[PDB]
Amino acid sequence: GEIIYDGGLSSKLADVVDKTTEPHNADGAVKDGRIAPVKLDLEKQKLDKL
Amino acid sequence: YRPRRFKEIEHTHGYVYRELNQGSLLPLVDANLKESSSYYFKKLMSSI
Amino acid sequence: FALAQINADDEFIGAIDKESAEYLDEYATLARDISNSLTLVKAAFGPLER
Repeated sequence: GEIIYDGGLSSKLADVVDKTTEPHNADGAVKDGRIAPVKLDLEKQKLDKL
Repeated sequence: YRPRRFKEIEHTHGYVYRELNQGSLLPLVDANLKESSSYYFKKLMSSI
Repeated sequence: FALAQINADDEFIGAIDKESAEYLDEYATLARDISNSLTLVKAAFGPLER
């Protein structure tokens, strides 16, 4: 007989990244208007500029 | 704030070496700082 | 009479001064080094005589 349903494109709820990501704000449907997170080189095992 | 998670193997069989001694700055500053203050100030103004 | 205008807008990210934050953090490393060095000398060289 004629084929009515033979599957199709399947929508996925989630996109799970497999790579470690740097901290970030919202950039999709929600756009964070605040300043992006500040990166600080805080903990140093050896003195650099002191 | 919370720390970012590591790999799966590092969270099951993971070990780290750490030391908890914070230390103190008292030995360096427990002195007559009258003579050395002028030299320290010059470095201080040069930082910015 | 000849006062110079001082601006630090580029130094501040929002309300955070990165350079001052990292410079102050280096005193923690020095504090750890001072304690470690004093303890090692006391262990290696005991009571001192002249």
